[PDB]
Formats: sequence, C-alpha cells, structure tokens
Amino acid sequence: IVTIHQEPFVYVKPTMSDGTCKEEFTVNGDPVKKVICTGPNDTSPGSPRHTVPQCCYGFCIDLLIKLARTMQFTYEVHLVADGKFGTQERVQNSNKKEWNGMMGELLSGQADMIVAPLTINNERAQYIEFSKPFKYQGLTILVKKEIPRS
Amino acid sequence: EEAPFVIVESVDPLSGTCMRNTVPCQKRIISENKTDEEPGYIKKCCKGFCIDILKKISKSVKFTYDLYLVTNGKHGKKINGTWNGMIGEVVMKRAYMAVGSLTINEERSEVVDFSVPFIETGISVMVSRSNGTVSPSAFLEPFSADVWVMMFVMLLIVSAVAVFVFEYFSPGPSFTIGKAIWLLWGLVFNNSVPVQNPKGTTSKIMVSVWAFFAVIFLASYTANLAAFMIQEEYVDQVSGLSDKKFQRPNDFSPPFRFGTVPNGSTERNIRNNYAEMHAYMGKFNQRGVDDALLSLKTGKLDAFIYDAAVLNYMAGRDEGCKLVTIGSGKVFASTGYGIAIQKDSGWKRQVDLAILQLFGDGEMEELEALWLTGICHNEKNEVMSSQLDIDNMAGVFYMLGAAMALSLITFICEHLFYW
Amino acid sequence: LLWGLVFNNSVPVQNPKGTTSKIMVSVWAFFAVIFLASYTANLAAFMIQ
Amino acid sequence: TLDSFMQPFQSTLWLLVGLSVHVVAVMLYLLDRFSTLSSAMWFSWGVLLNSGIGEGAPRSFSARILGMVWAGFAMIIVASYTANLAAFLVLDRPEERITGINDPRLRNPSDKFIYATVKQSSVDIYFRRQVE
Amino acid sequence: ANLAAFLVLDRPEERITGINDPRLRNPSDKFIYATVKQSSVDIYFRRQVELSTMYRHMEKHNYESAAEAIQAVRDNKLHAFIWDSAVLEFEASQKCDLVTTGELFFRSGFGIGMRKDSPWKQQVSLSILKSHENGFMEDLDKTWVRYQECDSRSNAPATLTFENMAGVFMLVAGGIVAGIFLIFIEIAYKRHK
Ligand SMILES: N[C@@H](CCC(=O)O)C(=O)O
Repeated sequence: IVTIHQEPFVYVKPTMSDGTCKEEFTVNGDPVKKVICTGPNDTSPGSPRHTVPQCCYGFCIDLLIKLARTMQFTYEVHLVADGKFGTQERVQNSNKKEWNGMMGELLSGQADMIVAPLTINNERAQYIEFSKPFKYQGLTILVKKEIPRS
Repeated sequence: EEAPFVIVESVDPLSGTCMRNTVPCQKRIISENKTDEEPGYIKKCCKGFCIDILKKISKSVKFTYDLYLVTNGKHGKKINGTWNGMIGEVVMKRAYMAVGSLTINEERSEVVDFSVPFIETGISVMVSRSNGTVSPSAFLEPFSADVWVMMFVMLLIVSAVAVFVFEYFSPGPSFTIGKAIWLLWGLVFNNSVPVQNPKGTTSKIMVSVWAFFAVIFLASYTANLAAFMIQEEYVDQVSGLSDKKFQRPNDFSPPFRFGTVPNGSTERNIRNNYAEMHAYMGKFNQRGVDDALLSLKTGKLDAFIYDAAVLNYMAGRDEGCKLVTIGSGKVFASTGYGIAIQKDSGWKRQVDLAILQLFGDGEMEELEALWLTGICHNEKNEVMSSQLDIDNMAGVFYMLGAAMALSLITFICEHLFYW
Repeated sequence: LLWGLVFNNSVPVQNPKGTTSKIMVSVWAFFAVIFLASYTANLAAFMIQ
Repeated sequence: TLDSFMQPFQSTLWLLVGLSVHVVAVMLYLLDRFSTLSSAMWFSWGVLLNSGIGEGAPRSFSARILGMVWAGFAMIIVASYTANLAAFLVLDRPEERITGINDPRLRNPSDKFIYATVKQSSVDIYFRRQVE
Repeated sequence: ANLAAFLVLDRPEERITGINDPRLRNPSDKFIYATVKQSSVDIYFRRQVELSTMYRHMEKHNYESAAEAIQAVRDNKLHAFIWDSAVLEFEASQKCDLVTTGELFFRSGFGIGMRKDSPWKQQVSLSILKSHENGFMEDLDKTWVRYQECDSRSNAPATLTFENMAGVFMLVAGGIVAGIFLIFIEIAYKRHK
C-alpha cells in the first residue's frame, strides 16, 4: 500500500534511536496506534537516494488498521518516491503515454491498494476502480486575515 | 413523486400534451373497481432536476427510456422477505434502471448495484427556531470592569488631591471634599445635578480639563450601545441524537414529542442502533411530510428526523424564515443518492463515466443553483425595528434597587451610630 | 432661557418661578431633547457626501 | 419610519419610568425630612428632563448617594432613548430589487406578482421565442 | 458624530466568494494565485476553455508540494491558494492566521483505489458502507478533525480596549502639573501685588 503525505491525514514523524516510535497518549485517554513507514528521504530522493525508516499514523493509517482487522490480511505501507499524486503524461516527444507518481507506481504492479486522500474523476477512474467515498469535501480559497486595523 | 427533483405534471387543459423540456410520463392506478380490469390508463407529464440528469445521461450514452410509476411502495422495505416498491419492481425483472431520490445503504447495495453518488445526503433533525429573551448587564457591555475601576479611582484621586491642594494654596462656606467629588460627579454624567461652583483660575482650568475628559468619555460610551442592546444569543435546544433527551426520555422532563415516518432507511438505521428510541417514536409516527411539517408548525411536536437535503430545501424555500435545521449544516450517517441498476449489468460503467463527466464539466453546480436555491437559505438579515421592552433594559432597575437598599442600610447605620 | 434650552445647554440664565412656568420649561426641555435626538442622527454621513 | 416620538420605548416602559420618578422623589423627601418636598420633587424632575430647574440639593449622605444614582439612571435612560431613536431613523431600506430578467421570480410566475405587456407587438414575439 | 462614525462600521472584508469573478478572469501581476502541480485541481482548471488565461497564469509558477505552498502563503508571499476544503479547514483550525473564503465547487469525495478486477475491491465497498453508518467514521472525524482551538467571530460588534484610557489618563496627569505650575505662577504674581 502506498500513502501520500497530507497535513491532516497522514503524519510522518522520525523514529527513536531504539528503532520504534515514541509512544504518546492522546487527550481522550486512548493509546495512539501507529505503524512504521519506509518512505524516501526528507528533502528529495534525487541527490540523497536512500530510504530511511519512519513512523506513520493518522486517519488513513487508522482506516487501514480497521480494514486489516476486519478482513484479516497483511500489508506493507510505504510512501511514494515521486511524492506527488500523478497526472496524464501524454507527451508526444517520447511517443508513449503512461501515468506517474502514486498511480504510476500502482499500475506498475508494485502496490495493490492505495489508502490516501485520492479524489474521484473520470480520467483516473477510467483505468482503476474506486469504492464508495468515506468523506465528502470541495474546493475553496484560503486567504490571510488581512489584519483589520483601521 | 417527491420533493422537486422529479415532479409529476398534470395533462394540458386544451393541448393534451406536455410543454417543452418534458417527457411523457405513465402512471398505472389500481385503486378503482377491479370487477373486470383497470390497467391504469392515465398519462401525465414529468420533469425536474432528476429528469434533467436522466436526459444528460441519455444524450451521452445514446439510449431510449420509458417512464413508469410504481404503485406498490414508496422506496421499498424488507417486509417478510419480499421487497415491495421500486426495489421490488427492479428485482422482479419488471424494470432495468431506477432513478430518483433513492438512498444507498448496506442492504440495497448488497441486493442492487448502485452507481456513483451525485448528491450528498444524511440525517438531520429539524426543530423550530428558539429565540432568546435578553442578555443581562447590557449597559456595561461597551467597557471593561477594569476600565470602570480605573476611571473611578482616577476620579476620586483627582477630585480629592486637586481640589484640596488648589483650595488650600489659592486664596459661601469652605469647599469640602464632598462638594469636590460631587462637582466631578455632576460633570461626567451629562449634567444638571445642581452643584456648588468653585473660585480660582487654576481650579476653573482643572474643571474645564475634567469637563473635556467627560465630554470625551460620553462620546466614547454611546458608540455601540444600541448594537449591544439588541443581541439575543440564540441557544439550540439539543445538540443531537446522543444525549439523554433522546436516549432515555423516561426519567426526565415532560414527554418531549419526536418521531419520524415509518418504512424508510432512517427508520431501519434507528431500529438497528437505537431500540428504545425507536420504540418511543413508534407512538409518534407521522403520516406524511407535509402533515408532519404542519404538526411541527402547530406545536404538537418539536423534532423531525428525515433526509438532510429535502429538509434543508424546505427550510430554505419557505414562507420567510420559519424553521431552521439544528447545527447549521449537520449530517448524520452521510450517504448519497444514485441510480439503481440491475444486478450483473454493463451500463454501470457507462453511467459512472457520464456522471463523472457531468461533474467535471461544471453543469452540476448550475443545475443545483437553478433547482436548489431557497428563500431563507441565505444569511439572516439585519435586526431592525426594535422595541426595547421591560425585559430588554431592566438590568438597571436592579442597580436602582441595590442603591436604594444601600441608602437604607447606611441611614440605619447612621441612626444607630448617632445614639 | 428657551434659546439656551434648545441649544443643549450652559448659556447661564435665571430660573423662573411658578408651577406653570416650570411645567412649560419641562415641556420645552422635552422638545429640545427630542430635537437633538432627531438632529444628530445622520449628520456625520451627510457632511461628507 | 413611523410618524411618532414614543416608538423606541413601549407603553409599559413609559409607565414604569413615569412611576419610578415619583417614588424616588418621595423616598428622597422622606429621607431628607426624617434624617423640602417640593424642592426635591422639582430636583428629581429636572435631573430627568435635563431642564435648568432645581433650587438646591439635599444634605443627607444617603440622600446624596441616592440622588447621584438617580441622576446616573436618568442619564442612562436618555442615552438609551436617543440611541434607540437614532437606530431606526437612518439606514433602513431593502437589499435590492429586480435587476435581471433571468431571476427565479419571473421563471416561476405566481399569483401575487402580475406582469404583462401589450398584445400584438414585437415584445410578445420575442418573449414567445424563449423555449425556457 | 465623527467620533461615533469612525469607531463604528467595522464590516467584514468580504473577499472573493465565487470563482467566476472578473478578478480571476483577468489575472494581473499584483494578484498571484497558484496550486500544486500534478494534481486533480489542475486538471479541472485546464478543462475550462473560458479560463485559458487563468490556467496559463496558474501554470506559470506551480509549487512542489502542499507544505511548501502553505509555508509560502503563510509568510506574506502568496495571495491566494486553492486546495481541498478539508485540508484548508484543518489548516485554518490549527493556525488561526488564515481564514477560508469562497464557495465550494467541484464536489468530489475521497475513495480507496484498487485494480481493475479484485474481490477485495468489492469487499472494501461493503465494509465502508457498513462502517460508515455505525458512528465509526463520525468518531474518527470528531477525534482527529475536531479541535476548535481558536475563537469565533459570531458577534461583529466588539467591546473596547485600554487604548484611549491611557491617553486621557496621561492628559489628566499633564493637566495636573500644568495647574500646579499655573498656581505657582499665580502665587509668585500675588506676592508682588
Ligand atoms: N424512505 C427513503 C428515505 C426518505 C426519502 O428518500 O424520502 C428510503 O428508505 O430510502
């Protein structure tokens, strides 16, 4: 399973020196269940081409754990080397067309499932199937408070 | 035949056909005399947002469709194991597709394949707008208590020190501290409390400075007093279907009336989760949407549980602003509508692609703005034409009574200490 | 006296005597306070356009 | 905008503020006597109507405190009254009227809104050419 | 009247609400707006033939990730940034220096991806449909997407602060020593007269 970095969905914190993550309780009083990822380096995989173990937890990780406990299967979560969602690379310069990023890695047979905030549209669903959505949202614009000090 | 997603139109009085942008509709009625036969020979007209979506799908997949109304059930519920209604008509090989306002749940999706959702739906309680009475202590709103204490101590110190020093230094009885503070008291509360005017040029200069300070303080004080003396601070009756008001209404306040209509998806969803709540609402079952709305408007009940979309539409496109939904856009068990397709079909992918293309084209937003706008759907207008009754500004009568009691107890203490 | 009364106040004057004179002064003061409450409604917006 | 001057305050509030001044003046006179009456009454009326009447102030400490509180109360009453009167004396108008022809008001013609034109004219021909 | 009129009428900014405003139709050099490259929002923006100039102005400079974009727009660099409603709402809830302004458009949920044919794809749909109406997703949303740390702006009229009180107090303090000096001058003049 390949996951993408998202501020409210998937958190990526460095592991401790022992080899695991620093277990910390939440405000409600329940122990947070977190898994370990094997994503790329911090800055970029270009110059420092080396993968380091990290920690993974959040909404997507919780849903993945729930599905794994419901269907009783095993998974190996790891981030994408491209670090992007993906697009349609139909450049005629190479006479070939193929997807890149997370979808490109999925279509290459490397992964089997995708637990990430992936939207639904015709171009992407024309090649892969999408189940029922678990959350609805839209598009908006984020601006500053502009500091009213008249 | 439901909320204006797909509506039935009567036959033309003289044309005998349907108007533009309308498709021929068929309705089979079996409520007449069944002595010989009566296969509902009635033809009407049908149109709406759902008809527009169906036309957009048909103009992209290039297929032909007929319209047939069901006369068995509303949407279809599991009764003794035999589905009756639109779901039963689809599963009994009597039809292939089913469009409208059908809800997608576990059982229906397990028995009938559904397409991708095209609109958001959910459970939301609709209650009457509860209005507040008044916010107490409104006359002290455009200021802070620390500011009041600072102003009081400044008044006292300035009066005492300035008047005493300038009367002793600079050359009718003497000007005591009582008249000294009384002069500044009259000066900041607008005027007229008859007061004993002082002598000396420097004392008059200080009085003029204090008068300027007082005329600045009144202009600063009635900046937004009227704006603060109008707020009501509306409070919602209940947070949702999770407190004890809906869980255990036995050992609580007088019986709160709340319920929903039977034979629906929300009824089964409540029965599966809340057994006691469903058993309590069984006695308060409604007999229609309009009847339940009229009962809620009269006062026989104070809570209605139904789909969020239709309730929001009825709250928006109503006479003025009568009722509003709790939470201002809350949805429980968020689901979506769709098009019921026969099991093991091939048109499901085509319908999904057509819906995705319509979503990516932007026509869905236009259709929503054309068919889902309401009157009270916008924000509330400005509150004007106020009355300011006794309860509105009675907060100063408490101060008056407290001051009267203070004067009485001080008079009693003085009479006791005089002896 | 009446001119000082509708002006807002403080031009210094001698108070009359008589109950009817005081009633007339009170009525004139009510008229004066009504006139200022109705005179400074939108003066700020009107002196800028 | 109503053509009156007692609109910002209700009749009950007017009656209450009219009854309060009398009992306050009576209490002031009683406290000044048992620890003059007409003078205190005229003082209580002048500190309420903002007039220039009023001979002198009482000498009792509690009476002085009560008079100061009543003067502050009358000041707050006058301030609230003028604020309420200025509140609905300006900036009172609807948002906007009909501006376009594609508004939902004309799309769904009801029985309350009646609009028509002259028959046998080009405007009717243009109006009958819109299929929507 | 002037003092009352200028300490009042603090109306909201009333920023851009719709996407079809003439500001975005004609992108100038002062207003800079962009999004994250290689995403579905760019594909949706490039499908509008009536916004070719807007799409060109957007694609003229695209960020690498959402983190860099939010870090740029936070430090008074970017003027407008378009993304999903949930992410921007969580960002406005965590950091109260940014406020989401606009109307929702192109509503599309988030679905789990899969291959072209697998029974697991059919089982996950039923599992989500079963677990989405049992309060599990609601509990997760209330636990992870419900903080409400900052305040609210339900009431537009606000009270006053300690701004002019210090000024008038300093004015009174200066008037005190001014009167002291005037009394001293008066005494000095009366001593010679
Ligand atoms: N009765 C409907 C829900 C209510 C409605 O759609 O009007 C159902 O079970 O799907």
